[PDB]
Amino acid sequence: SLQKLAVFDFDSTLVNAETIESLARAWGVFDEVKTITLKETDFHKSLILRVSKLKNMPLKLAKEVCESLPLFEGALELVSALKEKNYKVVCFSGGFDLATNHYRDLLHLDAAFSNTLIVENDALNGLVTGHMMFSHSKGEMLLVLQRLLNISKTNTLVVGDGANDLSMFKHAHIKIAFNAKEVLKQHATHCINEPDLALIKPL
Amino acid sequence: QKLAVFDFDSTLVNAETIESLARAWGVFDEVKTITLKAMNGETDFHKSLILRVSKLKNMPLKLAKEVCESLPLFEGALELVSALKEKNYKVVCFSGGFDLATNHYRDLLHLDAAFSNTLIVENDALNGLVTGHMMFSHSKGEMLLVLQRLLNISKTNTLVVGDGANDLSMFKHAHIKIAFNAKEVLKQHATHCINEPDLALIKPLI
Ligand SMILES: [Cl-]
Ligand SMILES: [Cl-]
Ligand SMILES: [Cl-]
Ligand SMILES: [Mg+2]
Ligand SMILES: [Mg+2]
Repeated sequence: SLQKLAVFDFDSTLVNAETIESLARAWGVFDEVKTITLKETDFHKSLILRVSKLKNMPLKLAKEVCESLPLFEGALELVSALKEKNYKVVCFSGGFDLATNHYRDLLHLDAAFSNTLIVENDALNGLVTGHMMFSHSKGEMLLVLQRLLNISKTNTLVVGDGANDLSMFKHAHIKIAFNAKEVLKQHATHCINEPDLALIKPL
Repeated sequence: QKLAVFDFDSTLVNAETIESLARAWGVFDEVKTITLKAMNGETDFHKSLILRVSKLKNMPLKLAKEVCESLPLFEGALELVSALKEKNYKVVCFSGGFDLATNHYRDLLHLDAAFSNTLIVENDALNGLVTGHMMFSHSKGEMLLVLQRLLNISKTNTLVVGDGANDLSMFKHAHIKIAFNAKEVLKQHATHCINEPDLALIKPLI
């Protein structure tokens, strides 16, 4: 019945929060992490530097913070509506799977691809590696999935909010800029300026 | 709808990605020492990988790609892929190695996918750093799980082929576990062993 692919960004798309930040202030280093943005932004260095600010953070805490992010309204509703229309629903995140694994199960996403916060003796050791370590990581994984599930660009829908989602926007027919930054809105097929994911259903 | 997953180093290609590069760059003994120890409980897979890659610093990317695209396939390679696809098998490759190589073979054998690690590049030369998907010895297993859930394919319909201990992770979630000219440790949890450097020998099992 026609197989389709839907990919969601995580931070500020599914959850009305930025994982690395909620993590930062939970450990009391938000004011430092907030300023770590190296640059035409270097996503890789910025990310690994912020993560290091988390050295020694106990895992139970990090896991608690990551599994408690607030979702945007319509989240579940949107995802169920997509699945009932033969959509494979996936989530891409420059964030971490402590977060993405939880929401993948909660929203019944078919898959989630993010990075891992390396743990040593029950605490974060400040290191990170994974699927989304570079700024063009989403576009790449999208091509991977399309070739894997054998779904075309024409049958792909993408939803994100930041500059980082551009690499994903390139290989999609439907591009939704959800409460997005100027750069992303300007390449979108549709813009949603209201904090409710259900608004996307009419699509 | 079935799933067939292949290990890369010493399973699809009769070579070990990391050392071919090490020697091609002249840091073979250093890497060799480290490859050992790792196989002999001294250091975990993760630190090994990171340490062995640092020995590749400054290596031209073009030369690195060239070496990675020159690895000798195992005889019967294309045969099996072709055979598997007829039996409605989604052919995928897992590697604790690098996509610079697995991406080439992925495209050559037209595999549906290939999941590896990445060699960071700075000013057209290897950085000495690596990051990615398969950086831990339990990585392959965890990825197989993600795959099974994504495609909605059961373990019963999963066929795995590997040669090393690192492959025990994806063995634990497979019905058909194949040890291709493997180490005894993998042979132990195996379901079929192939002690012949010929990959078409798996066809009778598919
Ligand atoms: Cl992101
Ligand atoms: Cl980057
Ligand atoms: Cl490996
Ligand atoms: Mg975002
Ligand atoms: Mg091997």
